[PDB]
Amino acid sequence: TETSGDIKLFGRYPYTDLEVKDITLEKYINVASKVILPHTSSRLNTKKFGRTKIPVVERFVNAMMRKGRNNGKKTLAMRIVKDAFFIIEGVTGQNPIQILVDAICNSGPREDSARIGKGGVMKRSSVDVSPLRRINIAIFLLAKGVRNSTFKDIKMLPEIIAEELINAAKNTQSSFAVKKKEEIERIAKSNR
Amino acid sequence: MNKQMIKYNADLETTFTVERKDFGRTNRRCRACFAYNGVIRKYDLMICRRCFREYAGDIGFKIYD
Amino acid sequence: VKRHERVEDDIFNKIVKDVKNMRILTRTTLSERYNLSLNISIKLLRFLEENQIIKLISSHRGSKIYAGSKYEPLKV
Amino acid sequence: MKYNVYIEGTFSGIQSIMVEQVYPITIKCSGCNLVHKKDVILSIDSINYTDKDEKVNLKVKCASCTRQMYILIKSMATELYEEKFYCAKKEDNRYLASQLQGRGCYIEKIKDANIHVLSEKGRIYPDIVFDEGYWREEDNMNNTSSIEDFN
Amino acid sequence: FKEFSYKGVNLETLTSMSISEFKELLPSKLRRSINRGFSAAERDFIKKCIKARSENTGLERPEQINTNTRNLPILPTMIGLQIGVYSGRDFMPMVIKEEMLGRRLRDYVETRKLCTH
Amino acid sequence: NTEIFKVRHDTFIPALSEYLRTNKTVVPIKNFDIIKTSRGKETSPLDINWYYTRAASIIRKLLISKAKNEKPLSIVRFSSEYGCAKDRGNRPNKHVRASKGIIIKILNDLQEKGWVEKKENGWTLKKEAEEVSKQLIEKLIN
Amino acid sequence: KLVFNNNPLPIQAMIRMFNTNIDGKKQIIKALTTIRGIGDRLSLAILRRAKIPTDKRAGELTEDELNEINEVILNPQKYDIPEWMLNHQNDPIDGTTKHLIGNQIEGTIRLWNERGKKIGLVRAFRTSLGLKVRGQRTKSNGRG
RNA sequence: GUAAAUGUGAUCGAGAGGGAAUGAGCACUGUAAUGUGCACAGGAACGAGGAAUUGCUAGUAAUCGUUAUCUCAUUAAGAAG
Ligand SMILES: [Zn+2]
Repeated sequence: TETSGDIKLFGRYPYTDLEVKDITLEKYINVASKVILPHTSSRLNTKKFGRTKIPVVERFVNAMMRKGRNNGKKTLAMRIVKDAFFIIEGVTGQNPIQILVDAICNSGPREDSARIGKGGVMKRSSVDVSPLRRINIAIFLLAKGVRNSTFKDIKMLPEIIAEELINAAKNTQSSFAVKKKEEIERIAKSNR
Repeated sequence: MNKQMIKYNADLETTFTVERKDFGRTNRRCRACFAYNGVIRKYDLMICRRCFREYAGDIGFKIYD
Repeated sequence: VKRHERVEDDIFNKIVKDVKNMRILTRTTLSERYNLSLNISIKLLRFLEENQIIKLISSHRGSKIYAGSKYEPLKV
Repeated sequence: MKYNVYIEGTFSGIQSIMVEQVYPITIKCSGCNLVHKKDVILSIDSINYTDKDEKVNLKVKCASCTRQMYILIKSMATELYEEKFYCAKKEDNRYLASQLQGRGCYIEKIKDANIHVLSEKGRIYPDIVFDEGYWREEDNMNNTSSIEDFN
Repeated sequence: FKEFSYKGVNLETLTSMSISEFKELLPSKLRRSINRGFSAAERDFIKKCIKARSENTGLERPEQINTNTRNLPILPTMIGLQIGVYSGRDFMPMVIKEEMLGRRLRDYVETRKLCTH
Repeated sequence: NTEIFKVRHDTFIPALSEYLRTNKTVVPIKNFDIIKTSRGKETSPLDINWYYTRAASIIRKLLISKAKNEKPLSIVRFSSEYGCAKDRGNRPNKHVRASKGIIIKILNDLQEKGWVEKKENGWTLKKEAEEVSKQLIEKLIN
Repeated sequence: KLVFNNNPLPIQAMIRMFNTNIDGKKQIIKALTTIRGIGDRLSLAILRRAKIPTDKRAGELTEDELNEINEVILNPQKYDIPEWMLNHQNDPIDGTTKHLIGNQIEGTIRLWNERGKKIGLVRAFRTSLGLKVRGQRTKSNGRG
């Protein structure tokens, strides 16, 4: 219908010339795999690092099927994010994809708190997070910020997605996800 | 048995007959043990769940899966 | 205070001056900046998109999105 | 730790203040210094035991450090009105309702207490509600009962 | 003051109607019971009521009529009579007043004593 | 050819509805303005001309049935086609049929105009009802 | 200068129909659900016989429109609303069918229950004590 | 009584969510309504749950209907698929 060219996301977005821009993250973020629609059934979850090979916007829609009542409603999630990309592409002026990439980069906490004490009482200490866990937490926080913001507010959900992601990419205090990344890093330092 | 009952119309003078329908436990007693409870009625068996399990292998039922 | 069921003349006048230089605008903005109800943010927004003052950029199911005089899209 | 629960304010036309010994409380673990994620209802009628068979009104495990926390209510009531209501002990310009005894925790806040008033005319006002720290009632004989600056 | 009335009809007319006519007044579930015809027991009860209202004269009361016909709707032929309805234990006595029309005899007798702990 | 499939349903059902009303080929049931389409529905229709959208969609069911050479359509078939999920308080929702009375009236109206013929096991189209549809589509796609 | 020409009329805050108050800002459908005896379903029935657009707000209606609706409430059977749409069908005391509005409902239920109690109808005795009468079990649920 | 979630367009707008106790009716099953369906009302608590506590590693958990499966005249808010 719309095009007879090369594969673009939602048939709209360029799908090339994409940079991660944190060498600690490089291997764990799939922006290679050209797909027309953020849907795949590829059975990688039954593997040792197979959940790191799933494409980026896929991981991002999965995060929306939550709050219990929305389990399994993956079409609804795609409908929501499609609209958000229109809002963001407009607002930012750059491939929605680079906004999403930079949101992840900023929103993962680098140091964390954990119990270390084995042969006695369990005493809390700071510890250093792996690349993979760092990105897992980034998606979690971005999602949790969005969900709770929309609950009993008149604004449309696709609009709230655009509010948070811009701010997160720009590392502003305005993001719920960014603030909570500061909190975790401050407490980690308190227990250092 | 299909039993019959007389009934009178509103005049209390004319009479008509109606048939009692056979339903409920009263005629579905277990064919092995006369029990009224837990009778399997499927495939025109009329045998209780206790009696079924001892005879099932004689009838020809098996647990494949 | 509760929301309103009219767009009076002086609110109407200043909305025209405000809708230029705004980028993407939506049902909520008219109803959360000014005091209008959702049932009168629809009617005013639909009117401005007939007058060529704004332009519609999406209308998928009931989700409906508009643009003003300082919008500019991506380029290849 | 011991905490006295006072009822403070300016009292007019009041014979006695009676208090339900049921306190929604915020508790902090004295081991890891973490606040319990929810308020807990501390009631005098709740019967629990320490690991040494001592009666307590609350037994809670800290979710973070697994330490046991215990609270006992000691009613400071001088009498029971109608065998139901704990009459708070009058002390100068305030009323001592109870003493809370915490072990393994601190009590950070008491949120609310259900309060009943006995007027100088022998009228009971059950479950009084404060508006901005004020309560006032008038009887059919124009006697006023009031509490101002409630704390 | 006006005469007693049921669904538009005066007690004078109502006491003269056939059961077939009275059926056009009653609620739906009671109508269905009269359409499906009376039992042999119910017929004896009704014939005794018709006999009794006819036989009784002067100021002396007629004797009580007992029945286990619990589901029978009350009819204008047993007005003023004393009737005993079986409670599963005993014949509980009652007088059939005008205001009872449109209800079954089971509606005026309790098979289970009220509970007070 | 199977000419009906060349145009989109949400353009065809509204298109025929006007041709019906301007010739009054079907006449509303008594109290159409307050009756519901099923016991499963919550409120009566939002469009006063719902009766005509039913008439327009009934002829569509018949055109596609004719196109695929199915067996003739029955009053039961149509009732299950228009069915829905009824709300039952504190219980799961349950599938329920459309009401037959509307459908019966439409089919008897169409019979009198010679648009629908009754067979022994269902209802079927007639030449005039096919040609109206044909001549509409030939403008509508262009 | 251009003009909007699609604005509602100058609106009143609240109005009186039935010894009941109706919020003028509210759209006519959910607004007539303030009067006792006008549920959702019957509210739509009246408005389409009085012939008022459903989308106007209650404070925009003229005196004329309020008389049109007032007339249809006092006598629905005149404007072809059938009896199976109405509150009180085959009245035991009158034979007729009628539609009870406002405080008439409670008054009629009371005089009815009171009559049953005067003659010992078991159904009326239970409702007076707060008990149930539609066969529901009373052991597990419905306490206090 | 031959899916429902679901797909498109309208509509409604923050107790137009919710359907508990109850009225005069209109039908069905039945030997008998006390059981079930329907229409018009009526419109209770509940605004996400204390101490505790139960399963679940992939077409799994949770959601959505459906049973020419079992009970069954009429009755599923139960099991077994
Ligand atoms: Zn047996």
